[PDB]
Amino acid sequence: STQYETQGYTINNAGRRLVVDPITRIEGHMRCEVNINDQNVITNAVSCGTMFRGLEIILQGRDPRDAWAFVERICGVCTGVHALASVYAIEDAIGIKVPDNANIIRNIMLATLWCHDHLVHFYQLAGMDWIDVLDALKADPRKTSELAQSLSSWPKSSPGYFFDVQNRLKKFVEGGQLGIFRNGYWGHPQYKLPPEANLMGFAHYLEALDFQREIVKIHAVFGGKNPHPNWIVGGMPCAINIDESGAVGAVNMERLNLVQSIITRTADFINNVMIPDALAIGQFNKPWSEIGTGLSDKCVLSYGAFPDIANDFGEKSLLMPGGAVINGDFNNVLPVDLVDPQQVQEFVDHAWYRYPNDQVGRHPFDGITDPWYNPGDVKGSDTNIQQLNEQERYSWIKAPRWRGNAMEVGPLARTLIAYHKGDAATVESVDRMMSALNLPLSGIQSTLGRILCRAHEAQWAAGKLQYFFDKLMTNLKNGNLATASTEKWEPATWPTECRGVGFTEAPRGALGHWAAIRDGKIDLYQCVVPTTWNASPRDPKGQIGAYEAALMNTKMAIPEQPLEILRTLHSFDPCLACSTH
Amino acid sequence: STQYETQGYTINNAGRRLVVDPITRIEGHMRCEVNINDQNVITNAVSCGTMFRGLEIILQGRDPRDAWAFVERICGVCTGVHALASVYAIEDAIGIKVPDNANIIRNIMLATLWCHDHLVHFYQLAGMDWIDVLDALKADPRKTSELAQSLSSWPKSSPGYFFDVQNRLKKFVEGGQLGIFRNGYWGHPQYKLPPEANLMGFAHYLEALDFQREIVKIHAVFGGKNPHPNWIVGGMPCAINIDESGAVGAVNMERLNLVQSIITRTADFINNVMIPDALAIGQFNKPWSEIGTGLSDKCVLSYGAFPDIANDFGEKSLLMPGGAVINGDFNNVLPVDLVDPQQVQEFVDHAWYRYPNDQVGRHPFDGITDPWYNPGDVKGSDTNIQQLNEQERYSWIKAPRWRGNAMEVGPLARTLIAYHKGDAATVESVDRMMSALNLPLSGIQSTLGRILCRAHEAQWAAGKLQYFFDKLMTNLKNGNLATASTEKWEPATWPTECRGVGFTEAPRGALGHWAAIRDGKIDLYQCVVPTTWNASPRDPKGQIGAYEAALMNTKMAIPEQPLEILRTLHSFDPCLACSTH
Amino acid sequence: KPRIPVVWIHGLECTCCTESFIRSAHPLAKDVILSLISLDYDDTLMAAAGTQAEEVFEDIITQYNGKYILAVEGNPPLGEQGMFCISSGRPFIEKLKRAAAGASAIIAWGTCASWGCVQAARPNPTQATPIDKVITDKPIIKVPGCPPIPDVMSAIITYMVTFDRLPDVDRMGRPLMFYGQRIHDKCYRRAHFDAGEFVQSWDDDAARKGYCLYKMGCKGPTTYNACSSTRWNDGVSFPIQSGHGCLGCAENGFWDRGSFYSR
Amino acid sequence: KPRIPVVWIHGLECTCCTESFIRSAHPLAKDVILSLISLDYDDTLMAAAGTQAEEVFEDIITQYNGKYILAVEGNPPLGEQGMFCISSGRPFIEKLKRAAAGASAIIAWGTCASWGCVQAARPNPTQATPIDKVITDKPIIKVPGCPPIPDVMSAIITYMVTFDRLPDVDRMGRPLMFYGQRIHDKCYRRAHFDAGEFVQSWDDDAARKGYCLYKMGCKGPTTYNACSSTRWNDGVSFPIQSGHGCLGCAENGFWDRGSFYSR
Ligand code: SF4
Ligand code: SF4
Ligand code: FCO
Ligand code: FCO
Ligand code: SF3
Ligand code: SF3
Ligand code: F3S
Ligand code: F3S
Ligand SMILES: [Cl-]
Ligand SMILES: [Cl-]
Ligand SMILES: [Cl-]
Ligand SMILES: [Cl-]
Ligand SMILES: [Mg+2]
Ligand SMILES: [Mg+2]
Ligand code: NI
Ligand code: NI
Repeated sequence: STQYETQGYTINNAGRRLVVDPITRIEGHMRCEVNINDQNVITNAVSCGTMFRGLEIILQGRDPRDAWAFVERICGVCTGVHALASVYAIEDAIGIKVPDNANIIRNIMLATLWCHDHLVHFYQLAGMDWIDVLDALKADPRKTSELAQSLSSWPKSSPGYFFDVQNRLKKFVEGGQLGIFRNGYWGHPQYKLPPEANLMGFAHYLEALDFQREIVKIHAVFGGKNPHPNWIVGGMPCAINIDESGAVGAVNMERLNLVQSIITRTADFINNVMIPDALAIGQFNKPWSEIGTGLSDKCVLSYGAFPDIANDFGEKSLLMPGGAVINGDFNNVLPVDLVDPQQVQEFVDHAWYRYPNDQVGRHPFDGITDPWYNPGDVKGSDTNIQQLNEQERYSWIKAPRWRGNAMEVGPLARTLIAYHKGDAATVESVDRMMSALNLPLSGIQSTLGRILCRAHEAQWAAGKLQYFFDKLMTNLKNGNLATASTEKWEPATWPTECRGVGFTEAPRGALGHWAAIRDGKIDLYQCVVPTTWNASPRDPKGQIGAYEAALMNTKMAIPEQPLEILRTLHSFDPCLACSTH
Repeated sequence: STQYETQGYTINNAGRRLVVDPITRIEGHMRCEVNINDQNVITNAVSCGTMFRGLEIILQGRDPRDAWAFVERICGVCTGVHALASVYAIEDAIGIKVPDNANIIRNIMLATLWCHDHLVHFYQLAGMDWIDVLDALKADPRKTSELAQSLSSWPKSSPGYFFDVQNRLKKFVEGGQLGIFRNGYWGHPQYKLPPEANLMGFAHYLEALDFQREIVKIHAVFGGKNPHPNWIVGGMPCAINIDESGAVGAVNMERLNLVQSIITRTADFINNVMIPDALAIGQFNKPWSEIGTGLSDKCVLSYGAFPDIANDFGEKSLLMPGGAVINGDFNNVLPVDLVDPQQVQEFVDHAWYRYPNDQVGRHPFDGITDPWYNPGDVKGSDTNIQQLNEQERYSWIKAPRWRGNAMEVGPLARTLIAYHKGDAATVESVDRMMSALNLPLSGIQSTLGRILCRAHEAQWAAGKLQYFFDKLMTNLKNGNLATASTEKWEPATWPTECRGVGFTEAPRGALGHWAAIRDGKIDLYQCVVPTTWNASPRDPKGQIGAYEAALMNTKMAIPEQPLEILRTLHSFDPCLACSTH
Repeated sequence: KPRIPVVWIHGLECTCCTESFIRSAHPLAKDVILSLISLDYDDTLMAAAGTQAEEVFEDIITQYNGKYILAVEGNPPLGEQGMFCISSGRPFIEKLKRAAAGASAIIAWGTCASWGCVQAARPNPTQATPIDKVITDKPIIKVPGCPPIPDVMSAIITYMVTFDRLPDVDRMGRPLMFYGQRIHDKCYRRAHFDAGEFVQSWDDDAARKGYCLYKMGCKGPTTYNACSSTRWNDGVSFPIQSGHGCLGCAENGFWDRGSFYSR
Repeated sequence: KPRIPVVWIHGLECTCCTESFIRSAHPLAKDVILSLISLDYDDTLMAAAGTQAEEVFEDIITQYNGKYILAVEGNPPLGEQGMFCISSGRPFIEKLKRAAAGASAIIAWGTCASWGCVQAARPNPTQATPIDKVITDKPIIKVPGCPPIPDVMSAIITYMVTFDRLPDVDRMGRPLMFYGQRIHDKCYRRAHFDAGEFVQSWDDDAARKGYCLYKMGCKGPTTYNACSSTRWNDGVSFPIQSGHGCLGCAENGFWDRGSFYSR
């Protein structure tokens, strides 16, 4: 066993080892291992991505115009965000500027995804960590109605409704086929909601499962289908025609009307169902405002997103701010430059890849994806792992750092950056939220805070959807219809050799695609994805990533039941296919 | 001024004459006149259809196979019912038997219409006679929530919801743009709901206006579109393919799943919104159980509908019973025969039509539609009717009689026929419903009763939708897919001369189409439609029809404001385009 | 902020166009009425009847003279001095002309107001006449179809409100947006037409595979509308998709162009 | 009455097929889960993790041996001894084989499980391999697409439950009901194809009129799916309708048939 110090933590792998493999209620494949001391406190945490596909290798030799379609399939949960980063990167490389409406529509596509993804995460992925579903069977329907009505204007709150939901659950379980609820953690002492709040949350789980399907109708209008809508280098293929013959074959007034209808319903559901539920989880689980801080009080990172000035990726354009904080100095939001070789680097000394020198990091324009499955001296064998060896290579995830620092990304990171840059709406939202919970601002730097910020961001994105829609309609009223720039569509118009960066803020954090084009073909295509940051293995200095840090120092009530581990990991919304690509 | 006796009434045209033209919140064009005595009680009532189109004339010379499309456009409110009667009539004439699935789908089409039509009538047409919309602005949202939750399990009952609805109404009216609420009867002493009931009612008005659009998706799947779906002689055109290549081009499992989804939602809305609202209207307006009885305690008529054995229109097949009661003798429900020349006849002595002898009634196979606008002296001119002359011709509606008797048709008529034939489900429903209101059975024979019966019919039909859908799926499981019989599609297969009757129960009552075919073309096409019965003018004996009778003897609080007149007329659900065709 | 006044009148009609309008899925007809327009007169939906309804009519057309949209459903019959359609004891055509005089623009809903529809089919007993043959000094937008598609009706309203202009029209006054192309130009069964793959009798093997309905009388090749693209009832279906040929219901005189089942 | 047990496993995947399934409009995925099937194992949705998840897996496949449907999303990689996809510290393929052995039937959701999809595109770094090349002794129903249409996925399930039978399949194991015809055989832009009316560059006049996307690389002529008839997301759209040619995403090898923008 060994012990060392990093980032204020004592990493100690003595004592009992716990394994959670598979991690469920995430996208894709993850394994987590911890060590716990005699006090049932985690003293070591190990984050392992247990899948790899190799998109960066598959993209070599492809036409840059096709790249978006391939990389969109990195992930079907954050569907679309990789396409957006791709078209951005290729346009950056070639020197293509899209028409305003294309940019507005892309901003709509991204806001749509934020709303949808955040909603499903809250209910279907994280929700059951907080809501004791079987305890809902004990609630009183009238007290459930009274609770819901005290928290929200949302219409669906009758005692009869809550009774009907409760009876549906009762019937579901009556035949002993508990399905997704089988062998859960129900009754664990960390479940703190009263029965009525459990029934309210479970009713909302069901309402959200239904309602999420509607949100992505916006993607279907502009992008053809969801999951995995379509895009183009140069703008979007959804040509617009409002007032001319053949508008039936284009985005017309009836199609735009459908979009507006979905926006309003999306805002209403988020504001009157998701938001009050997030606050209620807060009210009943205040101790979790001091659990799972990890790196969120030390180092956080945002690239920024939603350029409002078409083709301007600067600070005056991005509606979702970018910046980096290190060393816990939130007074110093530092600018991020994705071309600077000293900023974003990835290490593989603790990952299943080959580098010429694994003791240094490589900027993505110098990235290498040469897979090498070498788990070394595990307990067990290379095809039957009982315990990973975290002193050597233990993941399919590369280790990104920013100027050598280990960073947290995602909704909490973004919230902190925007707050500390003085974004008025963010400051007001956070202050109001923490005031309602009677918690200090520091309470956001936590597992609970990650969930609160995610809900906040869904409301933020819903409002931005209306803003972008209105901007599109303003253009159309002015006769500005263009959706594509095609003067550099043909490969002969491109530079013989060029490179570009496409970046955005995906639901889970900072996303970047780095592309090099040579002789009409992709020469290099490297992705660094938000869960790559958060789920990162260690680096040559032994520095731990955001998941391992947030799990450090966590108390477990029952070692064999990983509820606390799941709560913290799920709070980051892990997307393992993203992380590994 | 004159007075005469008929059907227990004293028809007296002394006293003040009141005119209501136009009648609004109906389909099409109607004028009503009354005389009131010194006690403001109606002593004379005059029903006038103020439109004519002449479909019976237009149908001459058409191909029988095309007839359904023309006559469907008799009415876009009761859309489809005339198409059904048409295909029935042509099939009866030629001797065509349709496959079971065609019959089932037709029954689905009709049940869907019953559900849709009755819902929209309750809220959008009759509702504002009973709900004081402006008084809703005085309601307490929490008391509204309490009321709603006492009456129903329906989910949408939160105090915030009712406040949001109320606030929307407040903002709507604030600028003075009251739209459809302009110059209404609000504040009239016959408005008896408390403010909380008005706000609940208004909320449901809006919910129903939204939800009705979904019901007709069933018509879109089997019939292409609504309004005015498509049909064929020989069955339906919506070929079925569940498990073979090309099912994408037919009614397949996904299409049937859509239908099932709509059925469930339709039943839930009717059972948890419309039904409690109708009972609430009853609870707060019990004196209207003794107003507008008219002919409903004397003479009622149903042809029956919904043949459950394909191509069998007998008593053992029809799920909605047929029969006639006359002279108040509900112990002898009489059989109806639509071929018998002594049964259904139409008079025109008081209508704008020519017969060779206007003192005799013509069975529809002997029908004549020869328009003759001849109002006589109307205290104005032929182009300025100040007062109809009910001693002579005063309507575009013909006067149907059954064995010379003036009859009422529609939901109340049907309820009474089925009740007195001993239909178990009907007896149990009616007894329970009148028990819940603490009213005697006789209280159904009233303006209130018509509304209660209509709501209960919407519930009945939503139940039958599921039964019919299940019958269809049973055939598909057994490999029985047929939807059309084409043996006698070609005119060369038809009798040189034949005639037929198509009949059903439309939402408003008994419908018949009488067709005579000669040499491959329509020789005669005569329609007698439910509102033709109910809105009938007088006959050579001076007998009055259902509307005139129901208006007789009615107190008016404020002569200039015809709220009582509207209430009773709307309770019959007038469709004037139907009545005149 | 004041909403644009709309006066909706009804001549000889079946009310299919009002019924279509309320089917609108986006915007909901509820939201059109509460938020987009001021539907100030409409026989089918309004609280007031008789003299109260006359007062509303007279007040709106006077107060908002030159500033309201007139929607017309149905048509005026010229037979029997117009008394085949009577309103307030006088010919409907008088109310049409009074309402038209104060309108900024007219929407002719449906085949009835646009062309004549079923009552104008041979032998046209009432001399039913389309709006543009009576009103000759006002902008008339024809929105044909029996009835027109619900979301087309609401889209035209939203365009007029949002863009503060009338839709551009073809040479017949139909909005180019929804009437510029034929059913058959955007029909999903065109592949079958091109291949000579036709339904020949109802519920034949061809019908069960969704083959083209041309030999069953489909009039899509001569009919301009949006049914094959926008479709009906929130995109659920359209005539051809559910197995019946297009009747031609958006085209002038479609009832009298021969049997729906002939070429 | 008991609901049919379903075990849903995940190999190398992006989770697009699960996401599609939960979009189902009719039946809602909620109702599928609560009332039509018993979804007894599913990494994306289940409460249990780690050892508790393993216990579920083991208990269900044992107690319902021979009686559960196995749905597979994603595929097994043969490279690096299978450890490009690890579950419970062992190659995913071992879980696939264990689950397959007890299944009554297997549904290969998506192009991943059916054929390989994006990870099997050149040069296939992980040797990602479709289910039917590993499992050779069990019925496999291929439901391809990236992902398949939500309401196709749920219709297939409803078919199996309602009719108590597997769907009839073509020679590649795809359900005939939804994969019997090509995109281009039911495309609403076929009129334009037939007339030589093509988009030639993005957002040209042709594109603004909804002309055919063949010259922009549309692969609908060689792709079998239901997108041009059933459409996507409750009938709202499909790739072509929103102006992008079909990529061919339901067909084996579609990533390596050349640029999406070339013929
Ligand atoms: S079904 Fe009608 S519109 Fe469609 S391709 Fe055939 S003829 Fe043309
Ligand atoms: S868009 Fe594609 S599928 Fe449609 S007609 Fe053109 S080539 Fe065929
Ligand atoms: N959000 C998201 Fe997916 C991750 N991690 C991406 O990019
Ligand atoms: N219901 C209805 Fe219409 C009338 N009256 C018909 O038939
Ligand atoms: Fe649409 S009212 Fe109905 S008949 Fe043809 S449009 Fe007219
Ligand atoms: Fe659908 S998991 Fe997404 S990549 Fe193409 S199907 Fe696979
Ligand atoms: S009949 Fe009419 S509804 Fe459309 S498909 Fe043809 S124009
Ligand atoms: S890309 Fe795929 S989703 Fe359908 S239209 Fe083509 S098969
Ligand atoms: Cl009018
Ligand atoms: Cl016409
Ligand atoms: Cl799995
Ligand atoms: Cl493939
Ligand atoms: Mg990478
Ligand atoms: Mg008649
Ligand atoms: Ni992802
Ligand atoms: Ni009618």
